[PDB]
Amino acid sequence: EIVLTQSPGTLSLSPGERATFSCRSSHSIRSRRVAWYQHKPGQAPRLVIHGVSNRASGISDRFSGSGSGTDFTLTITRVEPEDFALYYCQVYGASSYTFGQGTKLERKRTVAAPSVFIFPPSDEQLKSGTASVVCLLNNFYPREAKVQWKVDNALQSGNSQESVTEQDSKDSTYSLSSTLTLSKADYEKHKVYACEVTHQGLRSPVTKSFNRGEC
Amino acid sequence: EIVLTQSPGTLSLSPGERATFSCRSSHSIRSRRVAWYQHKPGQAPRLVIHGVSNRASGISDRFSGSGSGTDFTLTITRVEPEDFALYYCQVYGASSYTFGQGTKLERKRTVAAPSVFIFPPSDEQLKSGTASVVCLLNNFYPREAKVQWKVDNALQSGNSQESVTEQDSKDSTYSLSSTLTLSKADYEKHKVYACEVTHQGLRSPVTKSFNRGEC
Amino acid sequence: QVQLVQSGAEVKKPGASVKVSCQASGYRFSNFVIHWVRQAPGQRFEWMGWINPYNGNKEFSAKFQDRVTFTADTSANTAYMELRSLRSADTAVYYCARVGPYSWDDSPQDNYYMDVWGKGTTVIVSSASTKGPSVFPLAPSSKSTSGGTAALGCLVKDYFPEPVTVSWNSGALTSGVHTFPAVLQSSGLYSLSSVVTVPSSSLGTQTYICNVNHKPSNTKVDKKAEPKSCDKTHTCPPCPAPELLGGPSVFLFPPKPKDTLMISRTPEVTCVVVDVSHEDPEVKFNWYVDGVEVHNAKTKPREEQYNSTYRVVSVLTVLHQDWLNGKEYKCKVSNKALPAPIEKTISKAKGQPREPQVYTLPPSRDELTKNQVSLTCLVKGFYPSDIAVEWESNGQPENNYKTTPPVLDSDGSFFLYSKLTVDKSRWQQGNVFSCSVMHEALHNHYTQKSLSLSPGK
Amino acid sequence: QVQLVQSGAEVKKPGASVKVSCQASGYRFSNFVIHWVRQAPGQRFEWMGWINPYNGNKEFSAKFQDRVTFTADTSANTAYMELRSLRSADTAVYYCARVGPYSWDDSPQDNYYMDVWGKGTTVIVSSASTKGPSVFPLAPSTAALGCLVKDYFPEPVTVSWNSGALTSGVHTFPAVLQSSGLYSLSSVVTVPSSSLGTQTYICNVNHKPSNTKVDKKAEPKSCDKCPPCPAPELLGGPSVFLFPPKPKDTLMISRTPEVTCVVVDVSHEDPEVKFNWYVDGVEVHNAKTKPREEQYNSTYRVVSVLTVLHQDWLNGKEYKCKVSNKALPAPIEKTISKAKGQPREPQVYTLPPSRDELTKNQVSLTCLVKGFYPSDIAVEWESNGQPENNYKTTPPVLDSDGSFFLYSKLTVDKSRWQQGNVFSCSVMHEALHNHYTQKSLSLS
Repeated sequence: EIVLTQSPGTLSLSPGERATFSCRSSHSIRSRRVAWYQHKPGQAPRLVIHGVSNRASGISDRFSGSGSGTDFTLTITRVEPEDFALYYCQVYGASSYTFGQGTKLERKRTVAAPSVFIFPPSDEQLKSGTASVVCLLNNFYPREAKVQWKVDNALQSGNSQESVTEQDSKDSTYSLSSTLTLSKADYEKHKVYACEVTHQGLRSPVTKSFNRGEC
Repeated sequence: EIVLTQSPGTLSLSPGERATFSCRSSHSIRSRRVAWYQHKPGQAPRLVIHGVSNRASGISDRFSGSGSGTDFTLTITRVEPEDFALYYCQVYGASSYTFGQGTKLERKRTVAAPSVFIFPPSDEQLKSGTASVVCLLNNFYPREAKVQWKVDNALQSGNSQESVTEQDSKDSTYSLSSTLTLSKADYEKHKVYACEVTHQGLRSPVTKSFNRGEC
Repeated sequence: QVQLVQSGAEVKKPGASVKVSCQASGYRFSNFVIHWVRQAPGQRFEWMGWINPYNGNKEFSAKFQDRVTFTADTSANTAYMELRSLRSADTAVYYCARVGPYSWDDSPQDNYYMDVWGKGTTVIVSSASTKGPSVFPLAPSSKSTSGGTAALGCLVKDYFPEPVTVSWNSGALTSGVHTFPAVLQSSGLYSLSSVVTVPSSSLGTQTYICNVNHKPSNTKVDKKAEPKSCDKTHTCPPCPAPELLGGPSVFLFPPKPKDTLMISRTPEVTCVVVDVSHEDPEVKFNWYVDGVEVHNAKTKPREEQYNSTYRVVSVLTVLHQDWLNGKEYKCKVSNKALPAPIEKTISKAKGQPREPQVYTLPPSRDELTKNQVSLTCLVKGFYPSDIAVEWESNGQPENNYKTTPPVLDSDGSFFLYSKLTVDKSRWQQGNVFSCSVMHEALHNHYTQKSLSLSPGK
Repeated sequence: QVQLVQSGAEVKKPGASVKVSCQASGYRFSNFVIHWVRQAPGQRFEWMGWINPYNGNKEFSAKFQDRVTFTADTSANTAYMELRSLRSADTAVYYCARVGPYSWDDSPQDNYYMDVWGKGTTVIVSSASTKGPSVFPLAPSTAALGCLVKDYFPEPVTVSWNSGALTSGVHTFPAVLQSSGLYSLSSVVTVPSSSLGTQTYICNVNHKPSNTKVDKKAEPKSCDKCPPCPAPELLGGPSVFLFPPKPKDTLMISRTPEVTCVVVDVSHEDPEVKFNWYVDGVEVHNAKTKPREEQYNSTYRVVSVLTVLHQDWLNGKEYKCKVSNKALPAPIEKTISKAKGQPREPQVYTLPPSRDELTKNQVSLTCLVKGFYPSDIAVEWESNGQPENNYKTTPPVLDSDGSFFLYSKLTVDKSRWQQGNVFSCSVMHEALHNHYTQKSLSLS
């Protein structure tokens, strides 16, 4: 089947800059049946370009898609504030309906180091049997950030889950919140509880920690 | 036949004071065969006087016996610390051996309020099938007190037992211990438990309590 | 005004079957085809198939041909999507879009791209029955401020199905807040965390309570994210008040001497109470004048003492005639924690009055070398001891003076000394100072003696 | 030494039988009749009867004439008492008593009283059987903590604390008989609440009759594991008052200063009082107590006097008086020392009589003394090298700047003043140069 690989993963530029999206397919698309879509969280996807190069009704001439054979593009002459969204490409028609993984047009802003806060399990929660150790990363940028846990300097794994916020509407930053979850049994069989944070803004991995029951 | 009645039931004096014990007889004892004995709890009875007035060998000149017909008296000119104990009169000889009921010569000191405490039934006991709540009254004087249990605001009865120690050699005070016996069944039926103490060194009857449960 | 509206979200279990609708308007319904595309969490969009309103012709995706049913209804202008045997993986948003306009220059299907979409409809497929959210505090510890602020929040763990709303301080606190997107747990329950950064200082001052909501289970919760107390049952036991007294105690006080002698002031007899246990703070007073009761008394409010006791006071402003005549007063007080009603009596100190002799004495020569000098007032021969001594100059009252207490003399009368300290200058400027003595055994209960530097200057 | 020793305690069941022995010593066994008397709990002594070792004769009590047997072995200097068909009411201490000496002027049997008794052998009669005790502690809530020895049989039971370590405060209560036929005793021990978490408390209950021996920890309850300034008690008994030395005594080499410890309200019940003095902590034994004094309100006053060294006192040494009395829960302690603070030297000013007073027959000579600290001071008046008589000095009085002042008033006939006689006001205070100063006063 046809496989569509979009590039780049994330495209971050400041308003007014020129944006170009790449969409490569494993097969040539001579039918020129290539389409581009815009999608915003919660809203319905919107058609931008169709038939490789044809603006959909209601699209500013700022948009334009070209390409042929195996490579297709989408470009914004100058990025507007309402453009920041997810952009997908797809080939359609004749039972060949496949989409790209999508490219994220985000807001470009200065590098920002994350403010890492860590919270130990609540006294109450320990009543059930599960321990919820949370670790916050406040308003950082860019998005890529690494989070590692160390219970007694024992690099944990496969027991934590992350979550992230949509680029902040005001300062264009993100916030991540990893979660370490163990049984009240494990939590009370160790002392050191840290959360290692590595970022493009942090010269060295930041480690916020605490110890089993110690105010 | 002969019935001897001693009075008072108790003599509360201070070393150096004069002690007078009375012994009344229903018959006249013309035989003048009256005896007085001293008895210290835990010790063998001693003969103080025989023949109503003759002192027994080794008895202090402080002790003197007198009387005739129906009234006989034992008197200690000046009490000494080791004079405190029970004292009994008696008629003897010729099938006529009968004792008086006894007069207790106790050491008198200044009123002393009791330190009322109340204990909870040890858990280990509850699970067994019974429950005991003990109310301790410590180092008081005089001897007589009044411990009235209050089961969850109720005039309890017939299921508790007292027990008083012998006047202390040093502080000259008594200490009582009333035990409340009730099965765990009835124990786990009422919320709070009280113990009222009516001593003389307490114008306002004290009642120390504890709320049934954990802490 | 071409628009497409789909059904509402739904929640089925592993084995059930969902049927989403799609109603359009603004365009000729049977003049366009409808596509059905889904997108599961973290997955790419999936085309399921398409159905044609004009002839009910529909093409299926190999992955859904065996399980989908596209059924249109031109009369209602609605396209239906029906999926069955729904397993977990089938969880996602299912959209429906209309083909584009069949232009003139395009060949068959050149227009089969998703022209207009719907807002899709979410469909959760799991075996987790509705539950309620858990509210645990993500409270800040005493970390280092260095050069920053603090952060706290709430954890909304173990609930189903989502969503959940979170707010801080009933919509008062918004800025700095960050409610994180749900995270499905291996347990089949969504997890959540809402946090907020706020100035480190405000911690102990401001109140922060997150409001949690989860409509599916009609649950609501408001928890106060309070900083974890640094005290582990810090040792120091409950019920810290004493109880070894025959109940509270009472003490009475008589009026001040001058007050009884001079008119400018009214007589006041005070009855104070202390050792008033917190178990029984209620106190009541009674006043008897020579036995005859009176209620014209006034009781000041109660105050707290160092060792857990109260200080209640009843001030019965008495009369000059009464007091001076020898009227006997009594303050009876009763407290529940008290065995018997404590009552005390008070009255003027009786005795054969003796007239006081007043004498002023100037500074000793030797003291004249100092910057301040002592003006002395000797009062002797008086009885009883109740007396009042005051100093004045030029119609005004002096401030700086101290009077010894009455002292019993060789003959049973009392004598005392009052020392007025004044700057040497005032003394030398010739000012005239006078010692006023108020006593019962004085004509009009008042006498005065002056003192000033010898004529000279 | 006449010895009457009887056999150990017995434990029989209803209907059973018991036989008590009694071995005589220190006298010719066969020259004295031997009585048998019993005393049931809460009952009067009961005479059972006697046997005459000399001739084997016996006398019985109508109440015991059927089931008792008095036997005696002359060779064995022992008498025996045999009681059968034991009931519950037969539970008591069984005594063996010997008659007194018989002399020619006694009438037959005038000596048949109980001259010498034995310690008595206790016989328990019940249906129940040997059982072990149930140790159930009485944890804390000064605080007292103890143990509970429930349902056991038969007595006795030995309870100890920390293996005989803890004695003071321990109260092993007499047992009680529960209708179940078992005994229940409870031993307690008031202990300083300050050791609730620093000390280990366990009772050592032993029940030899059943070979039971259970030790149990008496530790606080898990509700919590900061001393401001707790206030003292007042059982309303003795009261101590420690007084400082007479100021004059502390400043003259010819006087001997002493701190005085006075104890008031010393009960007639317990007048004995024990005194313990301490100079800066070290105990001293030079104190001397005076004979007690009978107070008008039926109580005693006891005074202890401790002489002190002039320098010790002026240098600020603390003097502690420790008073002890049987009626006192804990002994009372009182300490005193000269006031602390910069010494301030006094100013002395003499003031002549007010002109107005000169009309009277007696005039007032005045001595103002001010600016001194401490308040300890001594003021005197003299003339022609001799001590005057007629004067009173007010007590020290606190002035505006923190020091004290006082006035002394000397009274003399207007005559002596008029005659031009010279008077002096003497003052002795530590802060004065050489501790002494004078100021003259006279007419003209």
